Amino acid sequence: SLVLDQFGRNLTAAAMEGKLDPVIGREKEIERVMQVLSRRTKNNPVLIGEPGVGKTAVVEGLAQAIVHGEVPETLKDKQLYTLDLGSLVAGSRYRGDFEERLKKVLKEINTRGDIILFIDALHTLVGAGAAEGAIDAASILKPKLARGELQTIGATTLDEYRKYIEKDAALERRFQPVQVGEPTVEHTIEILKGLRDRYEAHHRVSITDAAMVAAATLADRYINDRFLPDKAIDLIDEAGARMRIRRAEVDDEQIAEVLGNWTGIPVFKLTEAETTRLLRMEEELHKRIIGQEDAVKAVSKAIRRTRAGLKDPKRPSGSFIFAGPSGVGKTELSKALANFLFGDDDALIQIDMGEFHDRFTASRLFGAPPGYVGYEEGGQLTEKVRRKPFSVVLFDAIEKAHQEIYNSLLQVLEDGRLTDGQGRTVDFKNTVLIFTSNLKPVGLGFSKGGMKQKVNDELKKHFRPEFLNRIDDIIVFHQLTREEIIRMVDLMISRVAGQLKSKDMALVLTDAAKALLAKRGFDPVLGARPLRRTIQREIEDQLSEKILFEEVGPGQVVTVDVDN
Amino acid sequence: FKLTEAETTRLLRMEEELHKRIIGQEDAVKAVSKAIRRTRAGLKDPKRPSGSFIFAGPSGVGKTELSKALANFLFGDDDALIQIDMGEFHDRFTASRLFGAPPGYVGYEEGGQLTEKVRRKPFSVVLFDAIEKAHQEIYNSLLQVLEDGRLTDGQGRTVDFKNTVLIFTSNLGTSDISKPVGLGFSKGGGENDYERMKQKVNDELKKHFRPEFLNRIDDIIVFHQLTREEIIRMVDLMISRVAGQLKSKDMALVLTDAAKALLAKRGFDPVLGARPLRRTIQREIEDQLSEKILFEEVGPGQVVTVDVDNW
Amino acid sequence: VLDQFGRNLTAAAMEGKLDPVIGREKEIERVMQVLSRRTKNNPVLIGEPGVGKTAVVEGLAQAIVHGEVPETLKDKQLYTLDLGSLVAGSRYRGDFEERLKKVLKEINTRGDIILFIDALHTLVGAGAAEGAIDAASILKPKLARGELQTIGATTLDEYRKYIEKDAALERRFQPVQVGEPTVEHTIEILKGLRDRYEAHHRVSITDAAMVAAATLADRYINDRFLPDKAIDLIDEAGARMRIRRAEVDDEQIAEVLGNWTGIPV
Amino acid sequence: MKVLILACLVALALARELEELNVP
Ligand SMILES: Nc1ncnc2c1ncn2[C@@H]1O[C@H](COP(=O)(O)OP(=O)(O)OP(=O)(O)O)[C@@H](O)[C@H]1O
Ligand SMILES: Nc1ncnc2c1ncn2[C@@H]1O[C@H](COP(=O)(O)OP(=O)(O)OP(=O)(O)O)[C@@H](O)[C@H]1O
Ligand SMILES: Nc1ncnc2c1ncn2[C@@H]1O[C@H](COP(=O)(O)OP(=O)(O)OP(=O)(O)O)[C@@H](O)[C@H]1O
Ligand SMILES: Nc1ncnc2c1ncn2[C@@H]1O[C@H](COP(=O)(O)OP(=O)(O)O)[C@@H](O)[C@H]1O
Ligand SMILES: [Mg+2]
Ligand SMILES: [Mg+2]
Repeated sequence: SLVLDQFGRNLTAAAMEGKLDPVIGREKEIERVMQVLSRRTKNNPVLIGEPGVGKTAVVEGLAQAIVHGEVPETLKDKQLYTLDLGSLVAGSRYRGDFEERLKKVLKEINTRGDIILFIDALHTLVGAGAAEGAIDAASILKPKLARGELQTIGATTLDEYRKYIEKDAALERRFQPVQVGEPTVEHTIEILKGLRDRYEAHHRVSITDAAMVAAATLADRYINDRFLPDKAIDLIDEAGARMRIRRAEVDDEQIAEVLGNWTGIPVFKLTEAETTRLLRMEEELHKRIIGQEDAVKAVSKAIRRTRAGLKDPKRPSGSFIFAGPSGVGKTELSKALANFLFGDDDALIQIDMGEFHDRFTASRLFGAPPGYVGYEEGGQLTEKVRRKPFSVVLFDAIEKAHQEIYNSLLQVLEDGRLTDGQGRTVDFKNTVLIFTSNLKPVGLGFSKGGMKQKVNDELKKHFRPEFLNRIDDIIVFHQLTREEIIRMVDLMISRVAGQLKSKDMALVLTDAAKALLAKRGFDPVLGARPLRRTIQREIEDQLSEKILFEEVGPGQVVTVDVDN
Repeated sequence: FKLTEAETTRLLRMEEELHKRIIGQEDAVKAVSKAIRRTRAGLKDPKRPSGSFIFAGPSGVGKTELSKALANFLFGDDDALIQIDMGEFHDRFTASRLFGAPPGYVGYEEGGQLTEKVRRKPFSVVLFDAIEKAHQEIYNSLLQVLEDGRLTDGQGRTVDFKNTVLIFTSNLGTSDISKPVGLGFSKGGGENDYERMKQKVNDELKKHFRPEFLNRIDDIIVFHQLTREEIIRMVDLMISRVAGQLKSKDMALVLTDAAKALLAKRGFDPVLGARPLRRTIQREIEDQLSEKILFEEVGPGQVVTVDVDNW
Repeated sequence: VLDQFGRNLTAAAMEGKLDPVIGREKEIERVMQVLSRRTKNNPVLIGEPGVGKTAVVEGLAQAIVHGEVPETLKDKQLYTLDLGSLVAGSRYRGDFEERLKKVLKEINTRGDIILFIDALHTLVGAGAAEGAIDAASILKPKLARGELQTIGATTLDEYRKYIEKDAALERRFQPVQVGEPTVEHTIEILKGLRDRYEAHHRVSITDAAMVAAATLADRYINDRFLPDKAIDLIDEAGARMRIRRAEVDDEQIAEVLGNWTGIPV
Repeated sequence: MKVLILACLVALALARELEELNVP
């Protein structure tokens, strides 16, 4: 064809073909491009915005506005060629080969006189054709962009404008920063209704009105590394690609099952099984947690809030201080919660707060700041939640942190986000934060009976009451009663049998033997670790002597009679 | 730009439209709306920022919410609120997150959390949450802002703050200001907790900060603990969280006057009133609906009412 | 090894262009003792800057010609090597590595080379980094098999900071501590060098000049070491005598010391 | 005593490969 067609595509001729997506909205942004393009000296609008806001789609909406006739008469019938700089450098082996193939482009624009060049990725203009010798494409274009011999719409991101164009301060002045902002959800549902015809044509499925409202709403709060126009388009496009692999309609709920399989955040209307399990959530968490009934039905109600669609979209899903005596199930409930929501307690994000003993290990929560080592790894808590935003985040022994480790979590527990050292606010909104604080016999002085208010007010003296107001529920745990230690014996014997006696050996305990373990393992002030030390002192060390001696060995059922 | 007459009546009713998100807090909303009215009228000093506020007082009574309410009035969202906090900046070298690394140290081309967001929109409400929980070297760097409205980055370039609304939310005023009664004998409320107590919040800022940081900050507003009259109006605002998009889909949550009264009675602290009301509506309303939506006693196509059948 | 990045110190010692080395005869034996090893034969000369570490090797390069070799150092040419000169001119990839693999190719083909590299603090990080290809990754396989004889020179701090902090570099260079010489040893250095300084400046340096240069340099100068701060005094005094023109004494080296240090008279 | 060392990592000074201009 011609020179311009070799290196770019005529985006107006492709708009006459209808191969461009229709652009709803953006009328302030397109009229701002055309009023920059109509200027005398610099008529070069760079379209800067976050990656995803549709700053390419503005010119895609401009190339339509030319060929629809919505364009002013000073930009009437002007062919808007995009420019692949990679097509210009390709095959430019020889010395003047890139410069001539760039000046042939520019001679063609001045010859025709109806060309609006569109250099997408304007940060790649500097260094285009850079080598050991020859002049890059930016320093070629510098006299033409300032004097007005060339109309060039730029479209770079905000990061790439700062990293590569603002570091070339002569090139920055020769463009006009047109702030292509991230559209609102009310603007995105007009994008999506305008794009409904292009996805009903491609996927051969009709996307309902509620699914456009859902995909723009659900993408705003459940995604924060991507921008509204695209990430809401990503939910309509992929749910349209659900239904074309099952062939009718793309439901409101068809969007939420795409988002739920993408972030990992369950946002869909519940399966009949999952509805019954979540009303069984107390009695399923009691399969591991013996006792601690108000501890379970405080942390089970937080998951019922998230799954009933009553999660506060600013606040995290749950924020708990599991205070109480050492060994009664603070960490075990955080593991029983993580097994309930995920299937294993290895999905529990456990930040062991005893490691943070001074003020400067807070750089492990959010990583190093710029200019320091460990900046590239960007945090050992923030990056655990960018991958899994639906997470139970355990802060084990938060009392043993410094007094301003947890002051770094004062925006985590109301605003629901923590700014990374690299500069990324990460959504702690879909997390369940748990702060297990650890709070011997009787206290000072005369008192009847013998407690929870001693634990509550010690949190007021240790923790800063900015941090306590952000906690949803402070749960002081119970002493494990003797009727709960008997049930705890059955749980810990169920550890050594079946998981550690897969030797064709079966472990059976008589009811007098479980009563003897409960009478030896029961001390109110510790709870369930003296029981666990009893079982490895009465049962499974005498049993390990019987396996090595092969008194009772592999292929034989062990019964445990009572010793005395 | 010269004011559209619709926008002028918004600035004249700026207090009343910030009181649609802030309940109570009379002189707090007022002294912030005065900073926007002296800016759009063209009466701003062109050597200082548009507003340099300290929101001192009890934690979570509207300090960060007025900063979000101000960002709603000026932009329509809280995503234009440049909330670079200060309670994660406890070390001196975390000031390189505000400014970026100097060139030749990693993260210098992308560095700057504060200054690169302010350079995009110089008219930006900048919130500094928990300003006292930063290292003292950040203040000496942020003293450059309050004198000139210009600030040198790590890269060695300037950035305009003469149009920002700087808000230095300080949680100072929680030692015995977080305690409702003070020390010793005195009369009832407003004589033991605002005429015994607001001097101590001003004293805790004069000792923690250098004076030239406070002299250039043009408003220091100790905030009010919320009265029971300022809680009954908040329950109407907190139900609107629940009865909105969380319950808008084919359900309608209306609460009786008996039910709004119990939340104001159970969610009242005489030091607080935003967060314990947020918790008691979460515990007594929002946990009860979460069980009833999943068990489908309250489903789509119903109007669930809440009352108190105990009195 | 080419004469581009260093020079042949044994060919210089055969022509007698190197400094006569009086003293350090015990240190040269310790270098020969490390160089006579089958593996790890790499003596690093640990000494303060300007204590005569090259003068150990200049005397060692003479001992190749004088025949004081252990018969495993016989007819071994000793090319000195500026490690930083291979670094200079490297902004693109494979600039340092090509010029380092060339000079190691010219050792396997020639077969009698003893490199003297100075600045072994430059060895760690001669390229981009340690995970990148540096000279502290190319030399190391041949420094453990004895197929490459490199004589080193650090300070003591450069040896602590760059070699003792480097795993697998302590074991490949064997420390030879070139000490700081005493005042009488320094005079005997100056007694051997005077046939060069009296023939270069065309002056006569008296015996009283050197007993003063070994005393006044320790007495007044503390930022720099003796077997250099004493050589310098009878060097510049011969140049000042050539400039003012002839006999150097403890009055001619006197005003040379007064030029630097803040002494009005 | 509790004076922290401030690692202060430099940006990577690294080599560059080359596109070359072809000649006869
Ligand atoms: N106003 C709009 N109307 C219709 N579609 C839009 C609009 N804005 C963006 N889009 C669509 O959103 C998607 C974003 O792609 P686009 O290239 O426009 O984004 P961008 O902001 O240029 O991102 P990047 O900087 O990563 O290239 C495309 O499918 C585009 O058509
Ligand atoms: N509620 C419980 N249900 C089941 N097992 C329990 C319970 N409490 C304690 N145990 C047993 O004892 C162990 C200690 O429980 P857990 O790890 O939760 O301690 P903790 O309460 O966090 O104590 P600490 O104060 O030392 O952190 C459990 O792993 C389990 O073996
Ligand atoms: N006018 C109001 N006064 C008080 N709390 C409010 C108001 N409007 C909303 N809230 C609720 O209070 C919560 C806390 O935000 P708020 O700005 O009140 O905190 P704060 O006063 O800054 O306290 P902190 O010292 O903990 O930062 C908000 O998330 C919101 O749910
Ligand atoms: N025996 C000797 N010991 C030390 N230096 C000597 C000796 N003989 C001569 N010199 C002088 O040593 C200098 C060579 O530099 P050198 O002292 O080896 O530096 P560095 O100790 O820093 O390696 C020259 O001035 C030379 O004349
Ligand atoms: Mg524990
Ligand atoms: Mg706040």
